[PDB]
Amino acid sequence: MVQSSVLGFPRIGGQRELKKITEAYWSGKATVEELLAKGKELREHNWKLQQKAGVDIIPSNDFSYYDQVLDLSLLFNAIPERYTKFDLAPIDVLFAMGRGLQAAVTALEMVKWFDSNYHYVRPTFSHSTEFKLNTAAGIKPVDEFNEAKALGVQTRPVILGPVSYLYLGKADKDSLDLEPISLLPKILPVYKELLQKLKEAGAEQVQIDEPVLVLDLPEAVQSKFKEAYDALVGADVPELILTTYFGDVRPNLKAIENLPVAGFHFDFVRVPEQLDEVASILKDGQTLSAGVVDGRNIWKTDFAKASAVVQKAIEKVGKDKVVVATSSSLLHTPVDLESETKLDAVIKDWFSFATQKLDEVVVIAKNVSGEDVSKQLEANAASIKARSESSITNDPKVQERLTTINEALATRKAAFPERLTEQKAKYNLPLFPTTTIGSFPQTKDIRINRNKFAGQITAEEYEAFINKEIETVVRFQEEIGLDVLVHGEPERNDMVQYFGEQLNGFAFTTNGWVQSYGSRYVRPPIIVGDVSRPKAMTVKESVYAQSITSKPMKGMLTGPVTILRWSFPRDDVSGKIQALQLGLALRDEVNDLEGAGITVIQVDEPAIREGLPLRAGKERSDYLNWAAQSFRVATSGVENSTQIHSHFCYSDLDPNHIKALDADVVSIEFSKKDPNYIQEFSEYPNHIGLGLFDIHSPRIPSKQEFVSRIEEILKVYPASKFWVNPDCGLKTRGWPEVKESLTNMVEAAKEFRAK
Ligand code: MET
Ligand SMILES: [Zn+2]
Repeated sequence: MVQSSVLGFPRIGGQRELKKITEAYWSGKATVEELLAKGKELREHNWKLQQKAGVDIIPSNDFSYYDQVLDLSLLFNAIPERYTKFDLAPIDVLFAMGRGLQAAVTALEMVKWFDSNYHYVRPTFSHSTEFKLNTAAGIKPVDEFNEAKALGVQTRPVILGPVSYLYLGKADKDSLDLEPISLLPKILPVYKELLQKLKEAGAEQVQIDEPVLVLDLPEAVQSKFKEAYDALVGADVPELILTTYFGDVRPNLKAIENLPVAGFHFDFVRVPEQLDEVASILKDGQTLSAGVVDGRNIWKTDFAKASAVVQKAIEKVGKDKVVVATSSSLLHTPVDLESETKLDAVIKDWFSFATQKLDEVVVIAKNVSGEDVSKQLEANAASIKARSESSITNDPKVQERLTTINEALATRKAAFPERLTEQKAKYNLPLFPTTTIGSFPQTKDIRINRNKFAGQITAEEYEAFINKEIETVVRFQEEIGLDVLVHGEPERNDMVQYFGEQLNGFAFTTNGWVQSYGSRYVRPPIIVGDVSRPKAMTVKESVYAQSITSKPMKGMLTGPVTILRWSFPRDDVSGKIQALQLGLALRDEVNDLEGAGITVIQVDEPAIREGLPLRAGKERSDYLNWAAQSFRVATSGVENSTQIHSHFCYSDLDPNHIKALDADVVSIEFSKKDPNYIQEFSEYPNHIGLGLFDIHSPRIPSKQEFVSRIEEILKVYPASKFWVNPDCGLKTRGWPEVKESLTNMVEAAKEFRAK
């Protein structure tokens, strides 16, 4: 009998109860006792759901009030001094590290979890760090194991392992020379103690996550697995199941071929082809947990194919040594498809969210065990086939159009220098031209009226209000003398869904929420089939903004890679194909914008780095090519005098890739730290605006501040190539904050314009 296994369950709650309670606590409306009661109710509900579905191996310690990695830092005392000097109880030290503490001290760094859409709080270490078990704070993994046990639910605790935990951390400000992994001998005793305590509580297995094995690791890091696991394994601890996800472990196979662990988990959804080689290092007795139900997307699993993978594993190691698992934690998928009331039922048939993936791992397990689940198999096969044959999935018009992609469709009519000559004649922009990135402070009035349009006012009262906001922002920008204006984006809720809703090939949920960080959740669009654009998406509001000013107005688009990476993608065609269809769809929008008089156009690609393949090699370089190419397919059709802008949230984004876009103008976050980067673009003729000030702050920089910053840039970068702008948009800043800061930026550029 083959077991089923789930690596973690999302904890936000089917109605977002976790968000409600944590925010009500942070605001001082709910007591800490209320908060902890609601956590217990969620964990119980989630454990019963998995038990009820028949899952054999059910996780604990996967729950968190903010972030699981941060919960480990509390547990092991990786807690910087600054957070400890306030009388704060453990849970509020937690929240302080997580989100900062204001009283009449900044949060720890937020980082993407691999190429997922989740962020974790970076483990931060100093020379002074003393690892030890922090027990007056309760021992969360023990407490939560014990809680499930009193429910009648035996669970498998999940903890991030010692190499991954250190390796993903970073040295604190006061210890810039410290190599986190050099702390391994100090943290291993604390892991051991924790594993002893879990065994004593009755845990017989622990899932110990070492996802850094899917990354490119130095040799001196790969050797630490033997060291760490030799020290942890023994008769006084539970059996350990070393768990990897999101990629390929084979280049690191030498590091784990001789570990004393009880078993391994691999992700055969992202990398099925690694099966033969990873199965070959299993020793006699070790188990193999085959990750075959996707923890990061929402498609109903193909039971035939998934069962074949499991069956290849069984054939290599034996049926008693194989487990059917989710590929990763279901943290990355929404809680429950049954909450969806709007979706067309034919589409819904193609989906499974977290709750449904529970039933899927059970059916697959039973199937390879030899139970008769014929009816589930046939129902599953019929769903798979309905999707594969649907007209939604396959649009011939879109397929034809893909056949037209080439270098020439992705190249501007003439090269930058000739384009510059025509753009200078057309706009006559001054030296140190000033502009912004797009969004302005979101007037409570407008966001009220948004909520009101959603019947209490009709479309035109909606138009008129959107339009007055635009006017306000435009007039504002004229007043302070900015050179290239924006419209403020008041009509836009979300930079991805705003486009997705206007594109063929997308579906949307009402409740398909996934945790992004702390209590902040996203509801991604779903790409269900071939993407195309039936009609103008942005033209109306850009035309209006350009009609009320003689300054040039930027149109504003979200790029193709970002739409792809912030949506749930199709799992039946590649990322590249999706991004190219989206590039072609945006190409039609660019055409319409340009035809209507909108001849300065910005494309925003904040998720470009997020999709970077986790290892170096062919896949990574292919990605960078197709990512730049889909941007070029969107933007390359325009006239030479049309000025194309590209905006990037990442600093220290790959200069080669920036160059590969051949945008007329590039804006980048740079208000943070090292000058060699600016030097990277000095022979590159196209223009660049190194973002001068942190948007995420609220503090007004002086004029002289702005000035000293340029002269650092100009000692590396030519003034003829240089734009002046903020780091990103100002959606989240305050109006008086914004008015003084922009006025200041402009007057600085004007003084440089004069001098
Ligand atoms: C996060 S990049 C998106 C930029 C967008 N145009 C803004 O200014 O809000
Ligand atoms: Zn940005």
